[PDB]
Amino acid sequence: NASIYQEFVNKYSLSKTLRFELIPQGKTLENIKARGLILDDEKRAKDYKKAKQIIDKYHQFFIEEILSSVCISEDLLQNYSDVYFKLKKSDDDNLQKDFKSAKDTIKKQISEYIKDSEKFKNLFNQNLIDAKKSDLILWLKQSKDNGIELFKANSDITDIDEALEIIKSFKGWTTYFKGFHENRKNVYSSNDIPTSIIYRIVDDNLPKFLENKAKYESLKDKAPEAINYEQIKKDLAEELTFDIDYKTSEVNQRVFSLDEVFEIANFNNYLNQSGITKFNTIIGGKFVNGENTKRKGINEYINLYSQQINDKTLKKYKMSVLFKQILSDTESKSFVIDKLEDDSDVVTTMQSFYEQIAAFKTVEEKSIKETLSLLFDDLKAQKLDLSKIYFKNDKSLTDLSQQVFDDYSVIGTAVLEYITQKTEKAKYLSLETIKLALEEFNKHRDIDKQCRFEEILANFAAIPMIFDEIAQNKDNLAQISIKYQNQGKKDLLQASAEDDVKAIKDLLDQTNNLLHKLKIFHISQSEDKANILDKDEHFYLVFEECYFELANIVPLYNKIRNYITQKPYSDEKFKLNFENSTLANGWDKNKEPDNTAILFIKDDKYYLGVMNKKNNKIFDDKAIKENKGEGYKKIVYKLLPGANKMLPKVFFSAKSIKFYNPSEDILRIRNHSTHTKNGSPQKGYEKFEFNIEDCRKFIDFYKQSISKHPEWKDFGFRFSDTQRYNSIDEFYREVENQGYKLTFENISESYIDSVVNQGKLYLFQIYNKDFSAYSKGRPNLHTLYWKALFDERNLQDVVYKLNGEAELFYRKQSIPKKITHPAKEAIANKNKDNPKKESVFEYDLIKDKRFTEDKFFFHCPITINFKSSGANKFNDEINLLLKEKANDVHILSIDRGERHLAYYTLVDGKGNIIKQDTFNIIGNDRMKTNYHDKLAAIEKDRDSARKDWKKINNIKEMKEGYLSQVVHEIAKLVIEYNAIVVFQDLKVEKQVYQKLEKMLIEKLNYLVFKDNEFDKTGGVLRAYQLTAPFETFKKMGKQTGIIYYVPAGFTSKICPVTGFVNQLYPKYESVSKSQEFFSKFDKICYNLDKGYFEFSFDYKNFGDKAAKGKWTIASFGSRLINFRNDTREVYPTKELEKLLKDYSIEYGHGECIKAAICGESDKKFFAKLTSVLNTILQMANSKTDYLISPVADVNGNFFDSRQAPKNMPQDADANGAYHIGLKGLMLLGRIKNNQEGKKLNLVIKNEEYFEFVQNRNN
DNA sequence: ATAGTTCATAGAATTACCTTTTAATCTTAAAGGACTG
DNA sequence: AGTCCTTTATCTAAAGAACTATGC
Ligand SMILES: [Mg+2]
Ligand SMILES: [Mg+2]
Ligand SMILES: [Mg+2]
Repeated sequence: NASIYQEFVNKYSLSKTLRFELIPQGKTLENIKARGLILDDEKRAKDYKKAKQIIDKYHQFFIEEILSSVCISEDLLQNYSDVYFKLKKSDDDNLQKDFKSAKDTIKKQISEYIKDSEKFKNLFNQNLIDAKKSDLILWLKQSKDNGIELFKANSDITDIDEALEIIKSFKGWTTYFKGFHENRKNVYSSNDIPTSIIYRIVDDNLPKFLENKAKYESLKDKAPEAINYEQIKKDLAEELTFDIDYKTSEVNQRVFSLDEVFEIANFNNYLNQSGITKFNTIIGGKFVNGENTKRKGINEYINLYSQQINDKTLKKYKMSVLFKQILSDTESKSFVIDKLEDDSDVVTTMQSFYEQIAAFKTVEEKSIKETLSLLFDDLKAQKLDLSKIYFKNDKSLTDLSQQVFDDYSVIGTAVLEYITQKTEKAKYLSLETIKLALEEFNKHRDIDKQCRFEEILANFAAIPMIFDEIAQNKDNLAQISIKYQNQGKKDLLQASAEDDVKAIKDLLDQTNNLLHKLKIFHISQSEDKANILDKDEHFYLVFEECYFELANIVPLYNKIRNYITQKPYSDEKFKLNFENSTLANGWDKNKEPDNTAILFIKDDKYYLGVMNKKNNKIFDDKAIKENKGEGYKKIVYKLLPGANKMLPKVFFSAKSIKFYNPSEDILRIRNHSTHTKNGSPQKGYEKFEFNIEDCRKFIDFYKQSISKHPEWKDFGFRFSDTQRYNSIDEFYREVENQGYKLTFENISESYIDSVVNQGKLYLFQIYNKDFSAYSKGRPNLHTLYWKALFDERNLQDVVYKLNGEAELFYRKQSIPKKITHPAKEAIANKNKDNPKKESVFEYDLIKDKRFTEDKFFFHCPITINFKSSGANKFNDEINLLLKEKANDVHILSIDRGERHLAYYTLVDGKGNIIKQDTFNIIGNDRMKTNYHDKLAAIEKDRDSARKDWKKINNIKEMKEGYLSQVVHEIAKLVIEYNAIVVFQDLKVEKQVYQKLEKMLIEKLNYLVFKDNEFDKTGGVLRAYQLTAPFETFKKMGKQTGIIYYVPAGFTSKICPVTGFVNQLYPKYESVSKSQEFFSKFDKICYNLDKGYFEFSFDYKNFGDKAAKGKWTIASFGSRLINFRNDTREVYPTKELEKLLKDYSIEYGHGECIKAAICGESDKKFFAKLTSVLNTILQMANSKTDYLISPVADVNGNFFDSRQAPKNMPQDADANGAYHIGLKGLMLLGRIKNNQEGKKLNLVIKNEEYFEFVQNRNN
């Protein structure tokens, strides 16, 4: 009963962070509030955000200027380009080395250029914000003297002066920014990483540019007239203006030709965000206020011309936009709507609009309602001149048809063949041509099904009622406006306002719809002075006045939509520093005065004390010595981190180098770094080849120095024989493994009490619900990990290790405290499976109680498997174990279907189903829960409410919850049955399946069973590790640890015993084709003994080349068919008896029917016979559900899911999972025969799958 | 009867709101820089 | 010497109802 995974324990390390609540103890909270630390930290969090925004501005300016200045050699770009296109069609090593060379040369030029700048030197050091005496202060000051306002765009920072005060507010807090500076270093890093502007230029934007150039030349080749050069030279002249032509070095500013912008040297104009925006606008165009139609870009011209000549080939030439430059926060060249700030904007602007509509009067001094009703009544009457009023020939006309005639092309076809009874598309079509066209249309076609002009006119005559429909909603809207007219509330986007919001939208929607109905008449002012059409001038006068008034909808609709759908602003939590910028940076004893955070253990409870900055020596040696007592157990923490950095730093430092006294030999080894393979040499020195003797000499010097070190001796290092080391990193591993020690000092309760009472110490209990006195149940895994940190059994040989850089947070009360359930009153139980109908409690229950009050929080990082390195070649070790233990492994295959979120079959090595069940139901013996219904309801809620401007909440969390249950079920199955897990290779449902794969991988990184013993496999100290860390969905491939991924092909409709799958798919087309189809069968004969017909064939002989194999299918069994009279039960053998008797084909003696079948010439015969064959071939029969097989097995048995053995699929879903598991079986066999040193092949092909699945029982 | 299609479909842009995955840095004690005593 | 605040050291690795069509 021992798991085959028993040895897969303590395999590799990983980092985790545990989260707890901090409960202030004693007079701590009152002292905190007495010094105002919390509010100060809120202020500091906002000020910190602002400071990062200012520094970010400085970064942006620097990037812009330095990239403007950069000029890449045209020869470099040309070289890169030639190698880059040669790489297409050829993988030569010479080509990849040359490409690496060119790319790296360009990268080096840029990198060196920005590194040499004056402003880069001071970018990440303290001189930026707190000059010892700042470049930031200087730049801000110049920007003020130059009268240029940087912070105009954002609300939080008013002006430059405020930025000065904010920067100076961090006078002594530069270290507080170190992490941030790291992030900013990633912006300029010369390493190969996506966060670098060098990477963004060379890896991202250069290939995209060269691709756009290729597509452009090719576009001029295939479609020269596709793009209108004069037009883009006019519209985009602004974005086509460049200072320098890098091809000619000419420095004069002018608009460039598209030929010039795609000059390779002119790529030097697209480096920074300004050039990127220009280029991307040349591609995408822009909107301009005061222009009716948008200014077209290249891609628009390509699309339009491709649709003009009806050639989708041009699609391949659509150009890609350049990615943004990093950090750049820049304005768009296209028009940007203004924003409504709060609810008062919404209600007041809406009211203003609808009242402006109500009060407006035309030239004729009639209301818009009366005016439109008059115009459309006169139009219904035929009083107006139909030749002088026109519909826009665009989509609006189509929508008119579909609105009245239910078919969109009716009008367009009608005029189209009206002309027939080289015609280019007109912009407008007069109502005359319409009327005549659809009249002739009704004359040329069946009368009863026809479409009349009076229906159009009746639609336009019915339009005016929409105003009446709008009035009532307008007044109740007035009520809502009374509700929301408050100036700064901004709570209209709270979910609680849903109803209201919907109402608002409804109103707008109505009006919006109205506008579009009238849009068909409106004549946009797009300027073409060629032809002005003669029109009824009065009709269009009053109309265009009304429509111009109603067109104010679209800005209003956009502004309201953009405000309402915003994500609500919730304060969330902020970092508590307790006046210390290095608060939780490290737990080491020697760093206590600096980091001021200390851990205690009292009784079975844990505590975090934070020393007040003023008195940080509260716990120094003297104080622990004279306060030694039985109150609290203080943790003393010793760590030697980054040995590869720490040892040279300490031993070769200017301070102590004389003390450690390294020989000139060791100095040499260090200078040329001969002790390392790829280590960094000392600056100014040349890296020299690795020498094992130098390595071991350096290791000996390290041992001597450690034993000479005043402090580090205390670690009690036990080092391997230095001759055993083949590389310095094995020594460093032993150093870091043993350089971590946790011991405790006992401190009197009276001293702790006095030092908290004095406000010198801030004491918190580290708490989660498992530390309550009432908690009798299994604790959270994170509670077990936390406790394991300080456990003796862990301290003797450390697996759980405490990390520095913890953080503390404060979360304000988010929700008003509401007592949902008063005490002593019975509460209805939600689970219908619950034996207990209701429950009563002695105490109150408050919904979301934790959010009803302010709270303190502790995020503590830890390292698991501290003494193991990271995962390396994990799949190979898994596969070794599985090959060794192949006899015992089960296959747990998981499929997804319409009926189940996840369905699984457990199978053995022989193909027998041990277990088959659904993951829909999760529960104990007492209760159970079905998540399928709940998930369905979620998916409905999304799509429905999405059109209500209603907030969707926590659907992904609701899915991941369920999944978090099923990963536990799977883990249990896997350990219990020595199983590997097999998934199908891989819209929303699919995403749930993928999320299950990812969360299962992560679960199996570190697998602890709560009931297992602390020191035994599966327990806290010995956790199964059955997968490596998740990387990315693409990188899952075919195997992640004990999880494998197989193609899903042909797992649905296939016989479990014979592996038969229907590839015939016969359809009736003609008598000739039917005779040809039935002639190709080998033998169609009747079995007297068995009592059914038999069709024997070879898939080779039929149309599709892919199919193969000999088969004999039988008419045996029942079948189910659905039809519009419900479903009925058909017996194809009897049906065939009827058909053959009707045509006097004699099957009674068991003769062969093929020739007879092919001899008939009647359509009904072959139609019905092909139908019978089709129903026979139908394995999946669903009542309006079971699986059946037309192929007999060795025993002459036909598989029937309705009555089937335990080890066979009992339904179709289980059949799909079962075949997933059969592909898993193939994988197991390959794993079993895999040889050492040879790569394992996990790709399954349909041929291999069909051969295996057909021959396993045959 | 009955036997099949549609409730319009789709492309190229721009703006806005919302959402997601993915990829980087760190999860440190102690030397150094200044200054004070 | 004592302190506070900042900078430093640098390995390993590889659907369902309605409409359309007569094919029943
Ligand atoms: Mg430049
Ligand atoms: Mg529990
Ligand atoms: Mg809940």
